[PDB]
Amino acid sequence: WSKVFQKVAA
Amino acid sequence: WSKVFQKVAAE
Amino acid sequence: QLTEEQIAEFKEAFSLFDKDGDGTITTKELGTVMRSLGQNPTEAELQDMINEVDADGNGTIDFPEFLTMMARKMKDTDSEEEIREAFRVFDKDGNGYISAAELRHVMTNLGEKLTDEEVDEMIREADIDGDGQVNYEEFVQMMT
Ligand SMILES: [Ca+2]
Ligand SMILES: [Ca+2]
Ligand SMILES: [Ca+2]
Ligand SMILES: [Ca+2]
Repeated sequence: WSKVFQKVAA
Repeated sequence: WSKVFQKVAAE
Repeated sequence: QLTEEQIAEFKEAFSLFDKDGDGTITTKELGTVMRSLGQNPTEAELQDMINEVDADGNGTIDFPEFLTMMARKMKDTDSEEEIREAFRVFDKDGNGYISAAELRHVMTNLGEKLTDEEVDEMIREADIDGDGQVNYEEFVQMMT
């Protein structure tokens, strides 16, 4: 999930 | 440290 | 506080999980996405990733639950960033440790005229590895 957030933040 | 905490919270 | 666009792109991401556009992510759709990426998680690992985010208890992730979790992660990222920026400012010479001299200059800038004895006492309270300086992990501990 934190993978998904860090993709969308970048 | 208190005041450092207060100050960083304030930003 | 997510902006409108932040929300808009979190909706885009969500859409890539919600294959059939019904507004929920089931365990099976999560696993379809992960197998896309060359992964192969078990059903129990899939169910746990759903349960991490399912505020309802109802078996699925709706867009509001997803966004809720992404906002928490945004707010956590943004806290750390502010703490890390604070540390860098305190660490005047940028060697990654706050000295007593550096702490005293900063404390005055918050309108606290401190002597060395008081400043050194701050060092002592913060110094978990005994090296006489505040490292980034010691600062973060004091700011929690
Ligand atoms: Ca769906
Ligand atoms: Ca749900
Ligand atoms: Ca320094
Ligand atoms: Ca130390």
